[PDB]
Amino acid sequence: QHRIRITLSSKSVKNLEKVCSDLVRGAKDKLLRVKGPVRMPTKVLNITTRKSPCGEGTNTWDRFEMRVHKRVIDLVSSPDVVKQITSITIEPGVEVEVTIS
Amino acid sequence: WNSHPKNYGPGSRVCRVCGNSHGLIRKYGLMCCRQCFRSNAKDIGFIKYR
Amino acid sequence: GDVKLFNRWTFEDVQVSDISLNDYLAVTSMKHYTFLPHSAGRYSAKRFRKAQCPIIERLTNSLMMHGRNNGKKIMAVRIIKHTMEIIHLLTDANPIQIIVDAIINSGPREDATRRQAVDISPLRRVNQAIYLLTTGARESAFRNVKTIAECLADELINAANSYAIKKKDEIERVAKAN
Amino acid sequence: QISKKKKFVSDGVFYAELNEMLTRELAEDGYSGVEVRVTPMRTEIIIRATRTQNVLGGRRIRELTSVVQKRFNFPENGVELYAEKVVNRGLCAIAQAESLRYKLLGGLAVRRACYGVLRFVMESGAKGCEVIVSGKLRAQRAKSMKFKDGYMISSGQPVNEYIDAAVRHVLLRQGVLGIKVKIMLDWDPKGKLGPTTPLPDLVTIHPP
Amino acid sequence: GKQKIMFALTSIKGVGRRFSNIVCKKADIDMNKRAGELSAEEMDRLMAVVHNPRQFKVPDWFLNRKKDYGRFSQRLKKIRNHRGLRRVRGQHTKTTGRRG
Amino acid sequence: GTVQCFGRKKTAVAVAYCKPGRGLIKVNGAPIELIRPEMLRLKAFEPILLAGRSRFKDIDMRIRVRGGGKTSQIYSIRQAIAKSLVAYYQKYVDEAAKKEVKEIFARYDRTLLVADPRRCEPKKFGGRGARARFQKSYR
Amino acid sequence: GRVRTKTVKKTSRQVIEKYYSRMTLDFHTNKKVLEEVSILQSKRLRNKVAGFTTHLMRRIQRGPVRGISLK
Amino acid sequence: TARTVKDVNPHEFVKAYSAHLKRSGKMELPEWVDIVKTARFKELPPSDADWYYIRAASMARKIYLRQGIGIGGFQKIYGGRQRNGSRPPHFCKSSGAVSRNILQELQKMGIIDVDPKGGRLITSQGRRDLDQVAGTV
Amino acid sequence: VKLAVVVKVMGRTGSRGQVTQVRVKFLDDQNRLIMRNVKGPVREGDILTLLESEREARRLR
Amino acid sequence: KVNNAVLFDQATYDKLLTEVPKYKQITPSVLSERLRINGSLARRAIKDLMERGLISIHSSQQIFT
RNA sequence: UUCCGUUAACGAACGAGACCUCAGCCUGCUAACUAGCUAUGCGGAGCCCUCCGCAGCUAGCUUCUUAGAGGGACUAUCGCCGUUUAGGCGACGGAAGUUUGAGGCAAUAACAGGUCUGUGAUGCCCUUAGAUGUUCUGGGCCGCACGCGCGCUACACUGAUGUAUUCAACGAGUAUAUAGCCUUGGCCGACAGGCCCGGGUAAUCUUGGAAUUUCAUCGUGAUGGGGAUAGAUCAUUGCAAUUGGUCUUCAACGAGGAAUGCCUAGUAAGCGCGAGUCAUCACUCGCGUUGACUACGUCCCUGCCCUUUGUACACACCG
Ligand SMILES: [K+]
Ligand SMILES: [K+]
Ligand SMILES: [K+]
Ligand SMILES: [K+]
Ligand SMILES: [K+]
Ligand SMILES: [K+]
Ligand SMILES: [K+]
Ligand SMILES: [Mg+2]
Ligand SMILES: [Mg+2]
Ligand SMILES: [Mg+2]
Ligand SMILES: [Mg+2]
Ligand SMILES: [Mg+2]
Ligand SMILES: [Mg+2]
Ligand SMILES: [Mg+2]
Ligand SMILES: [Mg+2]
Ligand SMILES: [Mg+2]
Ligand SMILES: [Mg+2]
Ligand SMILES: [Mg+2]
Ligand SMILES: [Mg+2]
Ligand SMILES: [Mg+2]
Ligand SMILES: [Mg+2]
Ligand SMILES: [Mg+2]
Ligand SMILES: [Zn+2]
Repeated sequence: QHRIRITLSSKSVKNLEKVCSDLVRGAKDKLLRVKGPVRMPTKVLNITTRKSPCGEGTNTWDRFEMRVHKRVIDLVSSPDVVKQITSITIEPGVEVEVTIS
Repeated sequence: WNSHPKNYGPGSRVCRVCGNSHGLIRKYGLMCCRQCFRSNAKDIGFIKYR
Repeated sequence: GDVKLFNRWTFEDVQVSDISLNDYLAVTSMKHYTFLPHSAGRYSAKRFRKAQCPIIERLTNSLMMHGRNNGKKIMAVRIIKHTMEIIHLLTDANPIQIIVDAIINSGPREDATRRQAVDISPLRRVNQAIYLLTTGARESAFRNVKTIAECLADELINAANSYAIKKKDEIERVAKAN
Repeated sequence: QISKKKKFVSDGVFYAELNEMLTRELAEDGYSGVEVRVTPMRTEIIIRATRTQNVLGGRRIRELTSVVQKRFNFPENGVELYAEKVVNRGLCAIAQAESLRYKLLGGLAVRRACYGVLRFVMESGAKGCEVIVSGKLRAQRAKSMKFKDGYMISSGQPVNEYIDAAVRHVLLRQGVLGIKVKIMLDWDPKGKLGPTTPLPDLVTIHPP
Repeated sequence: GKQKIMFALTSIKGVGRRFSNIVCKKADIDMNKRAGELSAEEMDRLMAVVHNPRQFKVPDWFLNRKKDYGRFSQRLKKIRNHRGLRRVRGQHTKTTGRRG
Repeated sequence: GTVQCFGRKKTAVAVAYCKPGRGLIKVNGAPIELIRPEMLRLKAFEPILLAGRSRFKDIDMRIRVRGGGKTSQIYSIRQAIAKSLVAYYQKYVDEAAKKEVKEIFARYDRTLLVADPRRCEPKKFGGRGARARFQKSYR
Repeated sequence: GRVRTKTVKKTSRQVIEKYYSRMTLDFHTNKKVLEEVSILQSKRLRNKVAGFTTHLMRRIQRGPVRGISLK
Repeated sequence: TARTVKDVNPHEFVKAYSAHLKRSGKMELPEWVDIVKTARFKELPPSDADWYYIRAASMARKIYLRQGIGIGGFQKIYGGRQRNGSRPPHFCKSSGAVSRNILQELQKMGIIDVDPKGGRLITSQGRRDLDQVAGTV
Repeated sequence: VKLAVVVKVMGRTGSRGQVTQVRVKFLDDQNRLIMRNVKGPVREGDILTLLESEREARRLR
Repeated sequence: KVNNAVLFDQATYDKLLTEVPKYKQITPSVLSERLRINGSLARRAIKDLMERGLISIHSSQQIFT
């Protein structure tokens, strides 16, 4: 009852993958159906900037590029058990959001 | 004192790190000049890939 | 056979009256003869690869000039179809035969470089012939009533008296004087 | 509410601001980075220092904890800030960077100061070290002078995790001297020393 | 003379492609014939259409000489205007202007 | 017999869904005979005009094409129909017929069974095109 | 080009020197043995080492070489 | 047994359906048929005197093919190349009031209707007419 | 007009390396071996036409 | 300057009729360049041909006989 | 300076390679209601069959898109060559036989190369109060008889113009104040522009995402190629005029001297899209589309590297 959606946002693939597997297996511990994990399309932030502080010299541009990875999990369960499952420890770089679904 | 409308333009935006009125990057609300932003790219999380 | 150019032209009639330019022209009616000269194949990879390419492909690819015409192979093959119909309907023969006759009569034999005169590669011979024909058609088509197909047809029959034959004449004259 | 992109940029620039603020206050103690985590209802921001007994002074740490709470409009009782001791002072690049800065500012000759720092980094157990000092030392003309030894890679992906580098601009009496310190870290599979992965050129063999 | 009326009246000043189109089709005149064929029984109609735009339901914005300094219809030097005296458009004339 | 075959060229994918019947051929819900431009139409009748309608006289074809350009989509369907007709016999009829049609298609053209991998490479900075650079004026 | 880095040459020589007993002629067997008898990070470096070892087994099956020793 | 909009090519379909609207004689015409240009980037207004009926047939086929498109969508699909002189060419839209007007007339013919999803949908009678006229090809 | 078959290629020669010097034999008389030069691309086993069959050449021109 | 005629007389009207069976090729461009007539009048003449049918059709060229 | 070997050297550090990112293949796995495929059921038209839309909290699946772990290629087999090494050429196969392509990082030694006008980086000299900062007002950098530099638009009929088919990726997009961003839809307005219904803090909404291609008027004419330049006019942005709509005006220009720059494959060339710039106004960074000619050789020129050699140079031949 009262399906719950959890969103996992990060920049590192390894941390997100390990915590997603951990959370899904923890949900499976309570014998709970889980639809997922759903690998949200990664979003890329691209920025280009000129290295030279003054425009002198041949124009060379560096291209910084950041990746944002996301996973989403839907659990058909009461929210309290979802909070119990996610109450366990976390690793750096991963943000957890919970919503009513 | 500051009677001219500074609601926009380079007279209202400065680099958050240094404070220049030129070279202001604004994409994703960085609000900094290119030199200061390139100095702290590793700090922000901006790392070269290709 | 079951393969015909635009389902209209039969390849099993055209031969080459020379034993030096056979393999460089894909006109044999056993393979290398296609439905139309438009194919997304790679032929610049290795040396002598374009010899396997059909002759009609070479002719239609050499027309995408000048810089306002490249990337428009569709117009190129449409124009080649129009000029092909013109040639066949006028001459009452296989247009492939006229194309082959024009190419085999529009290839220079000797040049002079370094100044000493010496021969020409057969692949370079057919390439130069095709380039000369396309440039002559372009010259006859610029600032004129004629469309592309008409001048292409006229230069093709006249080369089977023409721009390409006179260019070959002057090149061979320069060569044979040294 | 605030979109994910703007929030991520805000935390990135906020961490950079925190680093700049803390590195310009703990010059007497050797600020050596910060770790920030977001637990449910808590935002933990632990400062690192080579000398920790002086960071505590623990009232000053509580003032610096309120610093981020009230300057950045963070909620009360949701932000924590403590101090921590370096695992290895020598293996930390910035630690030896400001150590050399302090040594040259005190009155020691720069050459002797870099020899001391160079001995200390090998005391820690570095694979290799490099110290570059650029600027005017005694003469009007500026010069670049280097002391390097040990393994010193210079290119490729391994350069950004198998080395630790630090650069500083020490304001001397006659100008500004630029100092750079680079330390190579060995392969520690646990990861406490340096990287947790071996080098591409380093291959180990099990005897038959 | 030989050009189509679609663009035969382009030659006369004050009329271009647009007004030629607005006149050759508002008099119910044939369009796929040249001007040499056109005779007097339609020349009067053409001049009537051209000379009386507003009375012929010309859209009011179509007229070129609009609301003179005061009627919609089809000195700067003396008043000392920057437009009459002068490039008025305010152009970077550092490089251009090399015609004399 | 219902199979999925994807024909990819550049950035155009033609997904063909098979079903037994009377050999109806449709692209994007529109007949194969209405391929536009009609002059490149023979490019997409290559498998029908080479293998023959007797091969596909009892199973229909329905294809949906997405992405790429017009020529890329034409090549995508050109290879997708070929893949689907190999899958016609590979999974539902026999081995010898599928083998022989694959060999005949290969001997006609390699692209009919092999997807050409040429893709557009990224453009480099400091120049106009991907590989071309600006005009160098020394003085 | 296709010439081999001194690292892969050396490691191939050592693995043949100490593990000539079981290692066989096929490239895939060579790599599946390499992955557990030695720690190689790059998979394509491992593939290069396995192919090089196969080439030296081709060399040695006709006669001795100047590289390996023991027995 | 039946030829449907898919089975008959768009060019001959739109010309035949424009003729269908020509002899239908039910839908109205504006007072600005010749004068107004279908797009601002266009220089010469459509030289065809009956351009309006060809355009209306284009709408009649478009709403059959896809539904839910608003005035802005039709303004977009009828855009094209705008050459600004010595400046590089770019993209431009088409006229909006004329498209709004012709869509309103098509509602008055009952060929389409408004939707809760935004845009217009084809009504059963209009697509029935298109189906039988395709069958008459 | 003495058609000749390229028998061996002696490497690119000339100022720019544009000319390629080859050895040929006549199809009318196989046993006669001459040396000539050819522009463009030439591979072994090809058949080449000419005009004058009396001109000679040199090795590594 | 080629000053081709803008309106055709009965002269061209019947010469084209006489020569259209015997012309192995009839095209608007060749007709315009040979009979000293405008391309538009060549188009009109080819439509008169289609009316009489003494024999492709394309936006740029016309090939018939 | 990659290796094999030769060896008064042996053993080692950098650089290269190794490394990392992306693309290229997987009917294998992981699993998808913010993504899809198929069948069925219902409704739409000409039972079935062609056919469009809607559900089925599982009809089934992940072949199609997404993203992860993995695999795949290593030159192994074939022939020849080379020394019987290092390896090279041509073969089958394979998605790939160029380390597959493209990039990121990239050693020592220097330049009096650039930047004090990016920096609460800084030493010295100078202003430090009729201030060289500070706040506003206005102007100016936009000058033009003239020389040069990077690009945009053309010289047209392979085209302009007017109808009608229609196929992409990258990214970006709100403070809710009525509402600052992306804007859907309806209405009004020829167009430019305005009002209302609202959605999206985002794979949900924008996002349903051109050259080219049938058809015709031109007709070789500085002409409907071209639109420089002008006038009249409306409105948007901005506190304050930049741009954009309509018509009229219709300049040079008919492939360009000496010289000169880029490029070898989905590349050049052609066509657009996004972002940065931004109260308003597009060159640079990426994205995709159409898509070829030749070459696959060389040191002739312009250079770079190595060996031998000559030197009266060492600021090093601009000696
Ligand atoms: K700046
Ligand atoms: K001037
Ligand atoms: K349009
Ligand atoms: K049904
Ligand atoms: K500086
Ligand atoms: K200063
Ligand atoms: K003009
Ligand atoms: Mg290395
Ligand atoms: Mg490297
Ligand atoms: Mg006029
Ligand atoms: Mg799949
Ligand atoms: Mg692999
Ligand atoms: Mg200097
Ligand atoms: Mg300052
Ligand atoms: Mg000041
Ligand atoms: Mg100016
Ligand atoms: Mg530039
Ligand atoms: Mg057009
Ligand atoms: Mg598309
Ligand atoms: Mg013009
Ligand atoms: Mg003009
Ligand atoms: Mg600029
Ligand atoms: Zn700054």
